[PDB]
Amino acid sequence: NLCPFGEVFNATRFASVYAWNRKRISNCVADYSVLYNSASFSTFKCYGVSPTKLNDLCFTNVYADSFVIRGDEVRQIAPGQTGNIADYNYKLPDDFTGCVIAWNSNNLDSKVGGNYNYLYRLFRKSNLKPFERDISTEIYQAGSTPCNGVKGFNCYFPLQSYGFQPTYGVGYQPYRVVVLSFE
Amino acid sequence: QVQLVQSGSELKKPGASVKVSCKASGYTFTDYGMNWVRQAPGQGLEWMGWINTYSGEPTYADDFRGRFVFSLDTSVSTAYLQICSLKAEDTAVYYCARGGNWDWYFDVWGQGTLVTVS
Amino acid sequence: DIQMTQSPSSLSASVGDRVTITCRASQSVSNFLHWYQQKPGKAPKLLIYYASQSISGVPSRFSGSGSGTDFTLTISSLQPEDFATYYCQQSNTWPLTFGQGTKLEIK
Ligand SMILES: *[C@@H]1O[C@H](CO)[C@@H](O[C@@H]2O[C@H](CO)[C@@H](O[C@@H]3O[C@H](CO)[C@@H](O)[C@H](O)[C@@H]3O)[C@H](O)[C@H]2NC(C)=O)[C@H](O)[C@H]1NC(C)=O
Repeated sequence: NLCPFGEVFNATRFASVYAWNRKRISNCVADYSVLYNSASFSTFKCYGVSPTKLNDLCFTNVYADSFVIRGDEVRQIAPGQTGNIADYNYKLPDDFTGCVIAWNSNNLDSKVGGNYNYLYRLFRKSNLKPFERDISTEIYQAGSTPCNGVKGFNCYFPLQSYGFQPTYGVGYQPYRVVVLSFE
Repeated sequence: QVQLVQSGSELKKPGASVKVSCKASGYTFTDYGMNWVRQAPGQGLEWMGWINTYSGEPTYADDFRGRFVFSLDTSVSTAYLQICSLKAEDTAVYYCARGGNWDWYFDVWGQGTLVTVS
Repeated sequence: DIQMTQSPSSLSASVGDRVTITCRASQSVSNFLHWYQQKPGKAPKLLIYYASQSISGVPSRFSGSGSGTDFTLTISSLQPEDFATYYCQQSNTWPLTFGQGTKLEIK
């Protein structure tokens, strides 16, 4: 009789951007009061609906996607903005109806040396369309002669590691985005 | 050896402020966190919140929000805890437990500070 | 807040047998459920972590299995000197929550 905003906000392992974990929250009382009224976040930016008046609208299907991106790529998670995270990772559709909640978390996700587990796709031969998780790791060929199976000259493995340190600037730190797409 | 010595069997009046020690050695102290669990005699372990061993931020568990604080004096390989304003319902052991940032499974090793109170 | 109930409370066993102790999480802990043991007057010890994989350096008489909200480790060869207050743990949602414990006893 209350929607799971505990299984998706207070969690231990926010996924990596390439495999953004999406949960279907449905048939329950959602209280978007706790979320907006918490100052832990740092980019509530709600495109479509209005952050303030949000507890009343009966959203038909709430799909909380959740990932970890660079500390400066919070922009690429905004309807329209395009680049590495948008085109070759997670794309917020041109007409996104919902909010892009996000904390720049260092303590939890940054290791002195590098938590190399939060990953990100770079070289990708397909700008991902709205809400797509290209979990594949195909050795990307770019120059000419197909490598196929081997990494080397003019052949780069896509999924590159972020590697986050507790020293890195507030734009290179790990950022945990939880875009709350509504109907 | 990778073992976490702990402070001796404490005992204090209901209202003192005391500080158990978890001095580490053997691993890179910075690498993992420093969870702190407690266990009342007739009950079970309860996590109480860690401290990022490069900053010292005490992100306590949602229950032990108040009088407990974790004081990290790094470069000495120490991760002290400091219960404050002790009550008569805290007559429990308080363990150290190296549980990292990416793992969060403890290997709960703390010899156990027998914090009796009366 | 994850209400982790492990059952049965106190289940006796006899030497050399095979005993199963189960653990049920109120919400989903999907595959983060570690397993500890604690002989009295001791700091517990990890036994199974992520509910399937085994810790290196454990006497591998027991290993665990499960997923979702149903988890267990079954002692494939018990020996008397255990009587260990076994503990669940999850690692999915803060706060990490343990289980009260399935104390073992010989007849
Ligand atoms: C995730 O956990 C958060 C963070 O703890 C929960 O939000 C609320 O957080 C505050 C502390 O940050 C806690 O409030 C408590 O309220 C009770 C009742 O007034 C009070 O006795 C305590 O001293 C404390 O102030 C509490 O952990 C929690 N609120 C609750 C449940 O009472 C949040 O519920 C969780 N999920 C979300 C939406 O992120």
